[PDB]
Amino acid sequence: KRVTFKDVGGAEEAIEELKEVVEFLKDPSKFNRIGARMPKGILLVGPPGTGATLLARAVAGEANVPFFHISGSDFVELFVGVGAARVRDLFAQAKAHAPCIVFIDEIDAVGRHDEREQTLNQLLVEMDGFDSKEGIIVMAATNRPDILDPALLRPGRFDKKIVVDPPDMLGRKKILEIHTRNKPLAEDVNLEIIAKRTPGFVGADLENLVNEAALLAAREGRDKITMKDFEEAIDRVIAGPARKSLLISPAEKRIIAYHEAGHAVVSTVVPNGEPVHRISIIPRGYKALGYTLHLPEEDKYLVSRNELLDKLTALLGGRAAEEVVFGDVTSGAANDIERATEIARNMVCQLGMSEELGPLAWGKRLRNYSEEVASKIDEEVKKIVTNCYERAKEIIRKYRKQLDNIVEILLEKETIEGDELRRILSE
Amino acid sequence: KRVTFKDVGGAEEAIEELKEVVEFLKDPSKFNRIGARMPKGILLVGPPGTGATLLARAVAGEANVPFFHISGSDFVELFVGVGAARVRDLFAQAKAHAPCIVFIDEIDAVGRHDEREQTLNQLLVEMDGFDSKEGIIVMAATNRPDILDPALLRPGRFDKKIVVDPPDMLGRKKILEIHTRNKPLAEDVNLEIIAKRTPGFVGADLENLVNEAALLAAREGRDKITMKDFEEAIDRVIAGPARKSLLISPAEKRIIAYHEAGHAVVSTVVPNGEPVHRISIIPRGYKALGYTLHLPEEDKYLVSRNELLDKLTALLGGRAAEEVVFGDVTSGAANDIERATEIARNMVCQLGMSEELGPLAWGKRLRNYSEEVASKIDEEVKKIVTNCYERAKEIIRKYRKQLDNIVEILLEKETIEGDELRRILSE
Ligand SMILES: CC(C)C[C@H](CC(=O)NO)C(=O)N[C@@H](Cc1ccc2ccccc2c1)C(=O)N[C@@H](C)C(N)=O
Ligand SMILES: CC(C)C[C@H](CC(=O)NO)C(=O)N[C@@H](Cc1ccc2ccccc2c1)C(=O)N[C@@H](C)C(N)=O
Ligand SMILES: [Zn+2]
Ligand SMILES: [Zn+2]
Repeated sequence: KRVTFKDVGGAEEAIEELKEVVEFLKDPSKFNRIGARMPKGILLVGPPGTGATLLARAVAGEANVPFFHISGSDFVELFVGVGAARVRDLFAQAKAHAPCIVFIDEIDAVGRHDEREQTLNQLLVEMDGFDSKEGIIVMAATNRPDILDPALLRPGRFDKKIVVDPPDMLGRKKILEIHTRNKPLAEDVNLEIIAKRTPGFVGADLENLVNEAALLAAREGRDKITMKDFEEAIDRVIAGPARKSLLISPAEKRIIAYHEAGHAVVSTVVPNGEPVHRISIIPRGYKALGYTLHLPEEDKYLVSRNELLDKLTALLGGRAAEEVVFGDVTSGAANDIERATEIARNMVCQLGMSEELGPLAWGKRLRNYSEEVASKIDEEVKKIVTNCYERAKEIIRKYRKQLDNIVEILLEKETIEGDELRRILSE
Repeated sequence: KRVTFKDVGGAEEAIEELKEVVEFLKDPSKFNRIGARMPKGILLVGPPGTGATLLARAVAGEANVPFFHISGSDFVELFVGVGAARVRDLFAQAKAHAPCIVFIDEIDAVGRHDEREQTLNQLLVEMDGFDSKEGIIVMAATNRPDILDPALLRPGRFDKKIVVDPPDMLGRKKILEIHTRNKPLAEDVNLEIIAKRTPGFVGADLENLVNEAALLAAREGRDKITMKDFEEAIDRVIAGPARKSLLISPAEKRIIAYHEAGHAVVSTVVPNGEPVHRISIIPRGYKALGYTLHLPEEDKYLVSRNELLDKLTALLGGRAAEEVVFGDVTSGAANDIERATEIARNMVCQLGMSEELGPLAWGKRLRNYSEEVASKIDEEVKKIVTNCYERAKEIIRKYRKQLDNIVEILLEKETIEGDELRRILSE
């Protein structure tokens, strides 16, 4: 089926770069005429499923030009001479159908110590063989850009790369819409929230998510995939399934509840938190007794000192709540404490966010500073973490009653949504 | 013989995940119809004997569907071409009997540099060969998940893993019951206590335990396996046989007695101990002159500061008793002291359990803190260990008489049960 850029999501940078290619394909003369020479080989780099093959097709379809799809894993295991013969044929079929695009999927499988030499070299000859002015352009995709023989990277061949960057929230939204074209979605499904909740997800991750939501609905023999299926599909993909197996005693469930309710309260009360999306007391995957999902609302590229101080306080909210409520803190907060200490070090040692130490990068060449500076760093780190801690305990003391309500609900229902949470904290 | 999930123990998480598979097998259409695609290859990961083959069979038997058991060690040593031919045959027999399950035991023996290439690749073709909608699903087991060729792990093949986690106490209980189906057990046999006493044990460990108890009863030509056989089988499996060979002088036997009675008293007296199950003065395995078994009663996932302080005191009980009773401490407590120092460091450096040092993770990047902080850590570590020590010596001084009774009994009988121990400490 024909494909254009409207069928690829979240790769705007790469598509803009590829827009010139489309033009060169559409009308080679416009370049040839003034000596603007095109690359003979373009290499798209990124993890599998980022649509690096879809993009190729999208570039041909966007200039209404032939597209010859080939795989670099097909040439592995071929008979002596067969691997080289296939390549010679492909390009012969390209020159005739030119202008066109010649794609080579999983190229790092061929461009990598025997017959693989003949096929690779044969490629190197075909590259050196065709005329770029003919409007012919070879592409290739590879999440394995280092395994490639440096010969293919030499001027005249694959001497250009177009970077295929991971999608932002809006790019993830479009990728979901696309993977959702032929799926029965319930009306309660909000792809914007699912996109918000999958930062770091690429196209192939997003496609798997959609499948996981379908496996979830199919499991219950249902005909529409629902917001529940998506939200649960995200949680499973990230933090594994839901270990409703293990037996947690009532006392430990209280501590877990308080701990989690602690994060959520402090996170909400504090000025710069990302809003809480959900609190769960349900164990998930490899040792994760509870957690608090946030729902971002941004796409921010800078972070401020106050925002990190607020995030630090929230990270200490769990333990603060334990201390204040039970007196006897548990090992549960170890990861919180390590995450918090790590932020403070970074503020003090890289971001120039302590007044004592100044706008200096201490560290990096590894530790390269005196013992006197080392103790000032620790002192500053301790003092930041400690203040955010007291500040968390004060939020706990002040919202004790609503904190109590929140763990009471959580112990009964195991989950509470952020709206309900904001509602309980507003008197 | 037919098998279901009722015949596999302690793998509830994995079985819940596998419940979808069962359904997909039962009625493929329910998925196919809305595009919920299944994995073609599922990989179960875990140590040998965790019933990863039993589970496969359990998934087929739970959907009343054919099961083709194959071994990956059978294809090693095969003639040129034979290894690939076997694979082609297996799947041919699967498509016809579909829906079904195709299992491949010890897959890491084939999916790992000659004929093993043909057989492996032939597998990679058969995978890419069958239709998932047909209701066909390939599984495989491997405690060696890293030795596997990354090709098998690529989407379209073994691109899913279901984690087979080690059983809790209740899971161990069921595994024992199952391995105890066809064994003559005395009435005095309590599988719950044996399950409690084998934390960390997996299915194959539990099966060996049961055998070891049988070897113990057979040795005395008896017809019923007794609680004695089980308890002794545990002690042998963990700490080796009982070295009733070596000759320990009366004076050293006293110190050993006091030392052990020390642990047990302090452990019992202190609020958070796990209850003592048994004290033995009988040497066992590689340099272990005495020891105190505890019988847990929980399945706890959090540990508190007070619980670690109590455990620390108990760990110092042995040496406390030596100091108080003899004046001249021995090298015996070296491992106790190292274990205790290790807990204190961890409380102070990871768990945020000292007030001076705050809820900071010091360490981890290795030591990355000033000399000033290093001395505060040591000072806090020393002060924790020292207080738990004085506290242990005070428990020794206060229960001196019952401590005396306990070593007197121990020197005569060499073993005392926890009930008797609790009885002697209650006036
Ligand atoms: C309320 C808390 C438990 C919630 C906490 C996560 C949290 O901050 N949510 O807000 C959590 O789930 N921790 C886990 C995992 C873990 C990882 C490393 C550790 C290192 C040292 C000590 C304990 C550690 C525990 C745990 O404790 N897991 C238990 C099962 C364990 N590992 O035994
Ligand atoms: C009453 C105690 C003896 C009981 C103690 C265990 C205990 O805490 N039970 O509560 C014990 O059995 N220790 C063993 C093994 C060991 C291991 C490492 C050592 C390092 C330094 C010094 C002595 C070490 C001894 C021993 O001492 N074994 C003797 C045979 C040895 N190794 O010569
Ligand atoms: Zn936490
Ligand atoms: Zn000891």
